[PDB]
Amino acid sequence: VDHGFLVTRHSQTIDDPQCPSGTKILYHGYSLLYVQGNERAHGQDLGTAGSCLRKFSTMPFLFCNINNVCNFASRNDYSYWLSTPEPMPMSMAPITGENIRPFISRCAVCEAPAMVMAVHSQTIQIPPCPSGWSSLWIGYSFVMHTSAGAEGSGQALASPGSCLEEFRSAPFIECHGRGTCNYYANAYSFWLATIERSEMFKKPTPSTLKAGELRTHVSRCQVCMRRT
Amino acid sequence: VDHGFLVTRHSQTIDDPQCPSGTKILYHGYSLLYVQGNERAHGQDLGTAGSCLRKFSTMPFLFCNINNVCNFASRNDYSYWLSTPEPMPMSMAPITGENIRPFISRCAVCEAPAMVMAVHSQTIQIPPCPSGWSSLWIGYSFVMHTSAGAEGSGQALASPGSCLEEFRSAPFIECHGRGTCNYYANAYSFWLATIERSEMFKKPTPSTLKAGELRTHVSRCQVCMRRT
Amino acid sequence: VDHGFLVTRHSQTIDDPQCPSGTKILYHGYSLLYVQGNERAHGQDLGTAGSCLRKFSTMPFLFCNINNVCNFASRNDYSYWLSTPEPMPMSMAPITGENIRPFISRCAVCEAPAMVMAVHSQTIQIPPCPSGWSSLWIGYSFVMHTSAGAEGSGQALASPGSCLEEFRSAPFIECHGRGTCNYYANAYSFWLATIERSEMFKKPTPSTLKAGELRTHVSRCQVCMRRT
Amino acid sequence: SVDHGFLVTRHSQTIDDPQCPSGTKILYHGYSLLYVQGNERAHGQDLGTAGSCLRKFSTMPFLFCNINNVCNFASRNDYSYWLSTPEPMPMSMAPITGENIRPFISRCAVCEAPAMVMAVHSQTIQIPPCPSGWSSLWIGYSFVMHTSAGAEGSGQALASPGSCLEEFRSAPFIECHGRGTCNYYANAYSFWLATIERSEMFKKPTPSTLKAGELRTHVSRCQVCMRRT
Amino acid sequence: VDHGFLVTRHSQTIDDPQCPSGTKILYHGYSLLYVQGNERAHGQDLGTAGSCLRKFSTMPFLFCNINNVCNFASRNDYSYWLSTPEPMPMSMAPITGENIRPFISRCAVCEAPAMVMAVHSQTIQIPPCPSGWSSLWIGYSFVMHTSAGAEGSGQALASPGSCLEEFRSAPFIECHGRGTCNYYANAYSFWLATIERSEMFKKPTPSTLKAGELRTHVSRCQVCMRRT
Amino acid sequence: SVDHGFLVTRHSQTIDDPQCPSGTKILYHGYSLLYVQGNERAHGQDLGTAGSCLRKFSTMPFLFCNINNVCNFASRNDYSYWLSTPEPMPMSMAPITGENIRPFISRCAVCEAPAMVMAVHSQTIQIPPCPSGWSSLWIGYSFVMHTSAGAEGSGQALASPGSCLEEFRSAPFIECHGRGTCNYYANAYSFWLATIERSEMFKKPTPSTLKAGELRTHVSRCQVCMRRT
Ligand SMILES: [Cl-]
Ligand SMILES: [Cl-]
Ligand SMILES: [Cl-]
Ligand SMILES: [Cl-]
Ligand SMILES: [Cl-]
Ligand SMILES: [Cl-]
Ligand SMILES: [Cl-]
Ligand SMILES: [Cl-]
Ligand SMILES: [Cl-]
Ligand SMILES: [Cl-]
Ligand SMILES: [Cl-]
Ligand SMILES: [Cl-]
Repeated sequence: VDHGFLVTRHSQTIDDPQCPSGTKILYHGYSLLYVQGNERAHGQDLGTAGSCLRKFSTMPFLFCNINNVCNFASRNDYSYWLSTPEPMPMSMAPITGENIRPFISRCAVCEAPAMVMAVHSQTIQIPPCPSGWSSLWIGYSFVMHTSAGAEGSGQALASPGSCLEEFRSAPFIECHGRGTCNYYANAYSFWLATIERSEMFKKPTPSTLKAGELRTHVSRCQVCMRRT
Repeated sequence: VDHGFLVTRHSQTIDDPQCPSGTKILYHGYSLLYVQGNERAHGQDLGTAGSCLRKFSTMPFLFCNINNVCNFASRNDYSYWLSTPEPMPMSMAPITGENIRPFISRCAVCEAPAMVMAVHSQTIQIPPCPSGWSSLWIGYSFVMHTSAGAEGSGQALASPGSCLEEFRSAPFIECHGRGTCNYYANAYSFWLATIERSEMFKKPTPSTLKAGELRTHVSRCQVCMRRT
Repeated sequence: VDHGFLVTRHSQTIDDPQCPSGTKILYHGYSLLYVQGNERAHGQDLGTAGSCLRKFSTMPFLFCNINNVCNFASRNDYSYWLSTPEPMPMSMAPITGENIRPFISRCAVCEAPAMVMAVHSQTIQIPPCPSGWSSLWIGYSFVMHTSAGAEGSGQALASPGSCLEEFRSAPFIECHGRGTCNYYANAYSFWLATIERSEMFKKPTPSTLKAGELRTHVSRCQVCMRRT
Repeated sequence: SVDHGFLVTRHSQTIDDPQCPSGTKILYHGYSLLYVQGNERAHGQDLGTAGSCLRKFSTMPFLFCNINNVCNFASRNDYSYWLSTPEPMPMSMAPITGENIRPFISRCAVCEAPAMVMAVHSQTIQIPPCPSGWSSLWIGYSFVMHTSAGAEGSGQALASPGSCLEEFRSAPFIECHGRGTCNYYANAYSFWLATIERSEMFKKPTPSTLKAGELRTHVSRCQVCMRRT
Repeated sequence: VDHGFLVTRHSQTIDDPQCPSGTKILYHGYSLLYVQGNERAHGQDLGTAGSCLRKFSTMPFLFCNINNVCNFASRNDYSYWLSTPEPMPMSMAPITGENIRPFISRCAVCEAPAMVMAVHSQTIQIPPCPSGWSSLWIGYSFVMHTSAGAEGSGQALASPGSCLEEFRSAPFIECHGRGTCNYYANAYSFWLATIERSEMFKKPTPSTLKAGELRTHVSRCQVCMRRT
Repeated sequence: SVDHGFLVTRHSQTIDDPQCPSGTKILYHGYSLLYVQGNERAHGQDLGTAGSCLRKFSTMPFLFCNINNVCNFASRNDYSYWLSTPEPMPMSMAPITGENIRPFISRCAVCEAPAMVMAVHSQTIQIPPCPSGWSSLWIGYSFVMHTSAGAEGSGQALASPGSCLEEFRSAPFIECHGRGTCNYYANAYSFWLATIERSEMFKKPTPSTLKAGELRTHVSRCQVCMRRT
């Protein structure tokens, strides 16, 4: 008996990701991370179908007031999408129109025969799946993010959405109602850090890491599914 | 075998909603959207039992400090509830006492034999349920809301709570610890917008819509349950 | 057939909690409530495995910027953990190193045969589980919390995380990247309040409560699992 | 008598330049800037000071720069806010652009004064008298703060002429964007000092909801005054 | 020639403060610190006449919307006033009506012959006035404050408002539109700290201070006027 | 002539003391404080006022007290922000501590003036002339606001000398912490008044992204002026 358990997967590229072994495709879409309306951020759990929308837009929502008037793309609102490895233009100027497409991640919504969860090692080692559970994928421990106005959202640490397959310092792009997208200097990604068991309660040693050593302090994860 | 999957439904009226096809009643209540304490908003997923409380109050919570003192209805805190089609009084003054009753939406918490999800078309078209899933209800794509201090919360786009059966410009009412409720000019509802496939990457065309044309730009949704 | 449903339980003590009736242990850990990075709070549902981390740290995360530079414990960021009955030191000075250990709650992540939920009475009386659901535990209705910058997070009222077995005016402690933990005067806990059925729509009667009468206005809850 | 260079700014709340009040002299005119909002953070100008009077209007009067030595102008989602005129919203209620913005923007004068200038507030429907030895520049209504997008905003110093607006307006300011649009939005709030009777100071305030024809019954009055020399 | 320079003084008691030597009285009032409307704080400079209102109220302002409707004391807004040495009631419950009077500070707005400024020692010693400037009063260096929502305001360090004559850990009280006032556990005062010249560019030594030793780390100030 | 005690503060944006402008005399020197952030809320000092000039630097120049009569100094996660020098970030990009912080911190002078001091802004690349009867103190770039941690920050009064920085810097301030560290962070933004053409005031602004070598092509100029006596 298939009960309709769900798992969402994000390619972090322009390609449709395959559903992991033992699961089946329902539909593909574009990777929505969060929206920002009237300055207030609201995010989707990356492990859930709500992060996977059939249609992209820089402005995928509208707002309505108590006077029964609705406004679409008519203020200063934002959308944020998981992004591909596509580099910023040399100009560093905002991206518009069809030029936006190579920057947006794709996703799969998959039906699973059992419950799906994430486990985190908090080390450079891959955490094993709990006894009785098999592996769907391995990745990096993704916890939260901020951009405009230091607003943002985050992930549930037991959800597959907290286990991104590709580590990226800049895993999302910012888009506006006016039709532009860009990366901005205030965009932060937050990842679970590595911790040695002996050192749990001791003062953390501050570290600043550069390209080539970023993942030396990033926790690893595995997305697992109950064997039936 | 029943595993205890749940779905919550909101009437957006004074009457109890009926449980959708193939599900059974657990209990009814009043439709809690969010609370705001010490200026900070915290919302409930409208698809979960947490948005359905047995008892209403303008102040359904209290707060406690590190000095072991608790305070109930003794500051400037808020509660927010899904509302009915009841219009504002002519006076536009705050509503009190038994006069609040006609304004508050009812809900049903129902047990389901399988997982329940929402899908969104992002068009005026009704999106079909995935193959193998049956229809529970059809509605309008509800994403987030803001009120006092531009604080608020939103819905999980995979949850039944992101699919409201009646579109309303003003779908919720603001209540206070002091016992008053009202609609305020800064109350905003946010809904997923309609997008044309060929125009996904193009600049959104701004639109200001009035009564009669509001739903011409509102995404449709369907709530679905795996057939067993 | 075991589908891999999950329930997380928090001892609110230095000891591992036992898995509730009819469930089995997956792993134990420390009780993570929320994190705060670049001043923005992000919480974990206390009913989910995300609130149960194998390894403690005052700084369990790092951040990365668009210039491919990551920083660990190198700004002014926070972590928050459910706490034990351990009193503040007489000095009221921040706690460091091994002295932190007696303050941090433990958790168990447990595999269940069926779905788990919480129900709330909104009275001093115990709410019964729905028919066909078995009792896992009884507690107090925990909704929301705030600390530094009045930032915080909250619980899903349908989740076991909204049902804490021991009432505490101060149920959580604040930790910092610099390695210190403490209770601060601005730490607030929010709980569901008691409501009389006949008085639902009436003006709430304000009340200030001291030690000995704190629980007289705190809603009770029960955590329930579908009988299979 | 030495002129030390005391300043007072006046706002017409119309498309026409205001005149400098009696006993003061014009320095320059401009447009009435209320506040700006960059990276979601509001920062306001005291309406009594020359900082609220800019020579050139724009929907985007500022740019931002980052630690990587890159600056961006009108290239995100930032705002500017200006005191507005009696011009009504178009019936479409759609954002205003280009030259259609001009009728909505208030004008200002920066004036040199021979002495210090202050505002006083009655907290009644009556005009408060100037202090002994001070003469009147203008009368108006007690303006304290305002909010718009994200409930961000700013306010006035109650001793400043900026807290004393000559025309009462439920909606005294308009919102503009980097993209070139301006509009009134349903979340735009103006805050004014209320009328308080001396007998009711330490009594529970009586809640009141007021409509057109009735609004100013609860709005505090003010006078802007200048020391006689 | 008297040019009309102003200085405002706060008694921090129920008594009218006297205008300092060389100055003359214009009027007296009650000490307004800040207001909070639609959750946004806006403060008055304590050295200026704007912090001295003729009439007290728990709600000294109203708000108006774009529909030409104004609301007075009809939501959840705040006012904050400098307070007296009057202790919190034993009950710790909100204070109403005439009972508020013993808690509210008084002020004087005074005309001065010349400019007035504050200087700060950043030591426990009184800083001398600049040469050519004479003393108005001495005090403690007051910088900022926070209360509900961790909103607040602060003082200009060149203003007499940054130099409070009486040190208080809780120098202000919180009032509400509903007519209640109280001290709350999240109310913070911030003061300039004592810094020794040779320790300026060293790691600050953390310190937690109790009653009897609070002022050992509080910077002193003097308010001065140019001799003419 | 009677000296009434008008004040003007100047910031070197270097480790050298700035000189008081001609016509003014020194009161004292110090370090350039921009703003503080306590319990996550920012509060700034007007850079034109003596409040922005503290005798003694510290990474933590304040403490906080609670209603239980307990005060805490450098015992949470609070911040201070200071105007900075041309000193580059170290190659490691790691937090700076101890005496190594000194090369990064700007110095300031508090000066007594015989008359009122103001700023004017051109909103072009040209220097705006002082008003009639006002003499020049310095020229600079129009600085309006700034943000850092939590997108909190503060700004300048556009009539104040604080809105007129003598040296343009994309990163004009550094962030320090109660724990004793300072650094530049990727989210630190500076906001400057932009150049506006008179013919383009009401038109849609043209978006621009500028790199090193062209940053100042869109930054407004200013002059700080003093009334002649
Ligand atoms: Cl928009
Ligand atoms: Cl940027
Ligand atoms: Cl309340
Ligand atoms: Cl309203
Ligand atoms: Cl840190
Ligand atoms: Cl504290
Ligand atoms: Cl912009
Ligand atoms: Cl609107
Ligand atoms: Cl109110
Ligand atoms: Cl409290
Ligand atoms: Cl600190
Ligand atoms: Cl950084």
